Amino acid sequence: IESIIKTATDTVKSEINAELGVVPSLNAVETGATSNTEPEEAIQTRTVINQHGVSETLVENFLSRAALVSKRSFEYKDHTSSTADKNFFKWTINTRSFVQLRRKLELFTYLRFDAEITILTTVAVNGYVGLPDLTLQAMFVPTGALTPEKQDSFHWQSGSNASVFFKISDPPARITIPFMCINSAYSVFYDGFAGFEKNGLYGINPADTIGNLCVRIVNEHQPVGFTVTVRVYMKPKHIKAWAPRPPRTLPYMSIANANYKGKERAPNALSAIIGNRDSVKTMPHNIVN
Amino acid sequence: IESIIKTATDTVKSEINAELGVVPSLNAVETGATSNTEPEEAIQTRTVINQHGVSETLVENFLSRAALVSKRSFEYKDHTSSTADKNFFKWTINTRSFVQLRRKLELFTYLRFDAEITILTTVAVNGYVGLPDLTLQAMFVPTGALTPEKQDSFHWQSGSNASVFFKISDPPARITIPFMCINSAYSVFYDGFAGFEKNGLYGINPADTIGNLCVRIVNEHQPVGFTVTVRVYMKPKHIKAWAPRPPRTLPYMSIANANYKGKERAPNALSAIIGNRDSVKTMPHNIVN
Amino acid sequence: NLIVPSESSDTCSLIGFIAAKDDFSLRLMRDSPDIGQLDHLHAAEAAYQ
Amino acid sequence: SMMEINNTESAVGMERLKVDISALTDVDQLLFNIPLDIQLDGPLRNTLVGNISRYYTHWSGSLEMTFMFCGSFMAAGKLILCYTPPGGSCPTTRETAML
Amino acid sequence: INFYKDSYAASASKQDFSQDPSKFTEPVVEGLKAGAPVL
Amino acid sequence: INFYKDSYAASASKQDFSQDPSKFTEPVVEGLKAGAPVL
Amino acid sequence: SDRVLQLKLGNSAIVTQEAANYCCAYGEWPNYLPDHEAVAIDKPTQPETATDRFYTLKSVKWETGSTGWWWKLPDALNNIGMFGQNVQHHYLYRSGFLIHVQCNATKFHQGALLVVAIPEHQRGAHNTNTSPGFDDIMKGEEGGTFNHPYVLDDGTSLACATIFPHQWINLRTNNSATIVLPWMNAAPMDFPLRHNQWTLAIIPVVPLGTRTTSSMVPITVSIAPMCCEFNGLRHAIT
Amino acid sequence: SDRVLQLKLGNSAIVTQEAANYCCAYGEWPNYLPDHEAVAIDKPTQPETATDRFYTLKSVKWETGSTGWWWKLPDALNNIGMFGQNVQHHYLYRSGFLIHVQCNATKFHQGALLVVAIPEHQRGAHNTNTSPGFDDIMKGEEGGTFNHPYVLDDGTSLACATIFPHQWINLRTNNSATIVLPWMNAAPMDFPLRHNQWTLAIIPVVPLGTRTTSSMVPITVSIAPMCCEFNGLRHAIT
Ligand SMILES: CC(C)Oc1ccc(CNc2cccc3c(-c4ccc(C#N)nc4)ccnc23)cc1
Ligand SMILES: CC(C)Oc1ccc(CNc2cccc3c(-c4ccc(C#N)nc4)ccnc23)cc1
Repeated sequence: IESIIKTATDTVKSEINAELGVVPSLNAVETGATSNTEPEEAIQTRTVINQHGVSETLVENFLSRAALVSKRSFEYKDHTSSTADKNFFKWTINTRSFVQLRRKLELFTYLRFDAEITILTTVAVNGYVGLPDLTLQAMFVPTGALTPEKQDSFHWQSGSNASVFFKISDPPARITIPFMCINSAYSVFYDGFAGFEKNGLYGINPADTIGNLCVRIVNEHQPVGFTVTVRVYMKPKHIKAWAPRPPRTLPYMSIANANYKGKERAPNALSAIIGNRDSVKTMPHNIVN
Repeated sequence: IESIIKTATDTVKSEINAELGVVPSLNAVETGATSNTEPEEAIQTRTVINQHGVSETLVENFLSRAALVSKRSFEYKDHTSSTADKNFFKWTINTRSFVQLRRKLELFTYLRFDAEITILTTVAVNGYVGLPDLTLQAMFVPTGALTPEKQDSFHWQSGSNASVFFKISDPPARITIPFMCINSAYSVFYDGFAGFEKNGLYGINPADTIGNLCVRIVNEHQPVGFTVTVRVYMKPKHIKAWAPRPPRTLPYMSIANANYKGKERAPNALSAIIGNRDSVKTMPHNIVN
Repeated sequence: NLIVPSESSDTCSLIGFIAAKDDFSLRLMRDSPDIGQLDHLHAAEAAYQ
Repeated sequence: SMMEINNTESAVGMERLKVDISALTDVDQLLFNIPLDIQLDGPLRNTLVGNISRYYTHWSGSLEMTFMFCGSFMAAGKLILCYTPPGGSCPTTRETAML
Repeated sequence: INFYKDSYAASASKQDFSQDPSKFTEPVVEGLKAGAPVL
Repeated sequence: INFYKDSYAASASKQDFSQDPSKFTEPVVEGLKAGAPVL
Repeated sequence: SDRVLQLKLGNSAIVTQEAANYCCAYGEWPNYLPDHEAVAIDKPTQPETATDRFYTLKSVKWETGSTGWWWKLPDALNNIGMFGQNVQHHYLYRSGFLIHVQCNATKFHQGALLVVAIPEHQRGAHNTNTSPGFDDIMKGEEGGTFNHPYVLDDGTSLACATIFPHQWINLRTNNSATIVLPWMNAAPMDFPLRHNQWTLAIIPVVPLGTRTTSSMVPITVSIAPMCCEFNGLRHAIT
Repeated sequence: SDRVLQLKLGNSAIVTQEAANYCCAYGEWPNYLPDHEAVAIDKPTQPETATDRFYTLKSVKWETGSTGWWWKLPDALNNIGMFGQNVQHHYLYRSGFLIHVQCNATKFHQGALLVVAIPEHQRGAHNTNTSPGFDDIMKGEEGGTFNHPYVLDDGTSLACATIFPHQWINLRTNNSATIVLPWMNAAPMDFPLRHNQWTLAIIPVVPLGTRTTSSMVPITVSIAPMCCEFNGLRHAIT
């Protein structure tokens, strides 16, 4: 039954049991149900009024904290002779690059949420003059819009694209992107192929495509070079989640897929996820006095 | 009929049709009316309760986002020997210079709105010393007012002109200009001549003249030179729009006119706006498996 | 078949039109790829002179 | 608004806005097709629905195509216009398209 | 939030959901019918 | 505090205390009993 | 009483005398798409008993070395009977499934099968950066075999797969498993040739053992689509 | 007003601007089989819009020497679309038909087609004692041509064929004919591969004539099954 649960369940006192035909510790795992054996059935209990709150395990609280999704460093310099991110970069938006957020999200099959984005920028002098207070432009370039080819291309005039202009001395730039799947939920996993032909990508729902984040320095280059690093954080909010999954055990290999190899030896080897003990009779950290 | 529309229309279920004298898929384009054939008339439909909102295609939302209208770079230096924008510039206000805003606005014949203006300033050291925190003055100089001739001319004392003084380390300077046409709407297109004689300009309604934006650095020059770039953004708000138009296909040539040449070859050549396919029987991206 | 008499033109034309119906909806505004510029336009520099 | 269905070389200017139909001596022949990809540069792109929709990334809802016959009063004929939901190739024979 | 004295200073008015597409789709003096042929 | 016009701009919704773990722990068509053996 | 079950759908019936209840995934039951959730506006075909019936796949042999088996839905059924003909002629499909898995042996045999329905079972490849190809994923009626059932071929784990809708076949206890699957997708309908909603997985966590004379011990899979809808009638892709 | 007609069935529509009313055979309309007339007790499949739609056959050329054409129902449709797949998978079938026959020419052309639906059109052979063979009768989508339309290939007469449900196409007057056929059988259902309920016949009683430049003048046949039911699901005969 669906019910409102704010605290852990109370324990009732229980007596001795000796009833024929009543056998609450016996179960049948083959049904696929979990054991319904209560502690009051397994042992004699006392009454316990339980006050422990359950708010910290809410899916909202579990997922709605800001995580790094993108980090890029580029040279802020005169690029006339470079081969390179020439005072700007383009990022194809994804959540698979940083394993801590990736593993948390992949505990679920379908997710619906809005994304709070924070952009943190940092600058160092290339191998000192002090640090300049640069202006940056982040521009969202949706599917089928033209991405900028140059720091000063006219794409940056941004007539209809969302842009945010922000300083390095400011607090980190912050915006919310709405839930923008063409379905009612994002497909965290996708057992399918993106195209009507056979050559399309496995494992990525086309319905979930966000677009590109294009970031430039707005200033003309200075006489000396700098490295600029941009960090993007995403925080899910107003979250719905469906069909929880076995967590990732093996190290990730790629952002394109669930391909797996494991560590050379346990823990998280393909052959052994838990580290070995000497025998099933060995207690590894046994208390001895 | 004028009505309040917030969501797309619902679909009703439809049955088989076989009525003499009733022929809803036939039409007459020569009246100038668009086809009134409904889907329930053309095929058997199911009932669909349609929830899709129409708010993002509101003319307010379509136009009311900030677009670059003016960008100017000048040298901040000792100009005693220069030929040049000598620590200040004057801009004759127009919307025709940046094609993304220009094309959006030109989807309409008449527009009435207020303009939110944002001024973003950036500085680089000329070919490093760090970047100075300069004070700038933007002064609106209406029609028939005197424009400044020098960085320190007395015109800048601004007894009755609107001026805004702003720092480079500040957030971008922001003001609203009211809707200020001497008519009830701006003329986005004007099939006329500005003067009572024949030599006046074609294509610009005199009623729409805004004036000049004059921008100086307020500081005395430093011992070293800098480049300052000023970017002006305009956001229409409180918008009314009348008589939508065929969009611009050919690349713009000039800010003075609608003159057209096209690209050398399709797309958007004068002779061919859509790129060619091999025949009217060729399906260019045909699915083959 | 297209069937015509001798004094009609032997070849005839269709014009095709398209529109959205009132169930049509659009989402997620972007810059249109139908327009661009490489240089400044003519007389744009002159607005500063 | 008019589709540029005849987006072929040697159609010049206004000629790209009309499709010419001739009498045939073989039954049930294909006359033309129309690609429906509004994002790519096809007959639908330079239309009112086309040019406005390309400021946006997502779309939903029905499209109407209307064809005006511009032969003489004495011209007669019957055509079949077919929409094929996606999944396979564009049909090349009437017995396939009429499904 | 608007503490300015001029009402043109305000934020944008995104609530005008009135449409009349028939002035562009059906400017015919005799309105079209569904149950009858146009001409 | 939310002065933005779109409701998706809001702060997070941490008040949804509804649970139904039985859809994951007991998706059996005949519900289990305490006082009777499972099979 | 919870050990005997009859499932009747269309012209097909299954009886079992040794069930262990049955699973309704997430407590759901299959339903047709309601009007407040519909997208496609053409009137759907609903073939009922022509599609909503048990199809029995080719049986597989449970051997001492068996790693387990999988079949993807709708792919495994896309070429079978009137269900296959409707998927071939229609762009869009929606249905549930009733899955019945069958494996009898003697009272001197032992062994346990995990029978689990996995939503969006996006496979990984082993020890490569290249994503699984089309022919690795799309197997049809034959289905595939597990490469590494211990990570479910996806770098996760078998031990936690009981979070998905499942039963067991424990040869001591029961000879069949039943799982009822609702429609499980983020969209209300899908193109059946390029996305699989469900993977059936059968994994021998305890191997088959006996000391009587060996016999072939097959595992048999019967799947009935439930509440089939199809939209976007055209020619057959086929 | 009786000259313009739109017929809409499923995803298909036909408009005509030059009809001559339309015929409802014997004043009937197609209906599904009621319970008080049913024989077969399995629940029927009723595919609706997947089957109940216009199928357009290959057009035939009207020439000065043409004797006329015929198509048998259900045979001409037994291999077309989801109608054909259901007849192939089911022992029993029932439906009506809506038949639309199309033939335009110029105002300088003349000619008249008798368009007639003949129930139980059991053919004769000419000048032999041997009965017509299977390949003489079963023609599929192509249909056949008349050997002797003056006796309707059955030793009766063309002059009296107006007792059957018919219209005319008189090129002076109209360019299309429409006939709605009920279920017309002594049994409530039939096996569609061995009995044809209806023969469509198109006979040029007045030959095509003009003195303008000649063009090919095709005749086109579109047939929509109406209220399709199928019983006795099994494998496809096909
Ligand atoms: C430049 C400014 C004005 O616009 C911007 C700024 C930044 C961004 C970057 N956003 C984003 C970065 C990374 C992920 C997302 C997602 C997302 C997350 C998880 C899942 C799952 N499972 N699916 C989708 C949704 C929306 N956004 C995202 C986009 C637009
Ligand atoms: C220095 C401060 C205090 O004052 C300032 C600051 C900046 C400005 C620059 N404004 C402006 C720049 C560009 C355009 C406009 C328009 C306008 C837009 C579109 C159409 C059309 N179709 N028609 C008129 C109206 C008012 N303004 C404008 C003017 C005065």
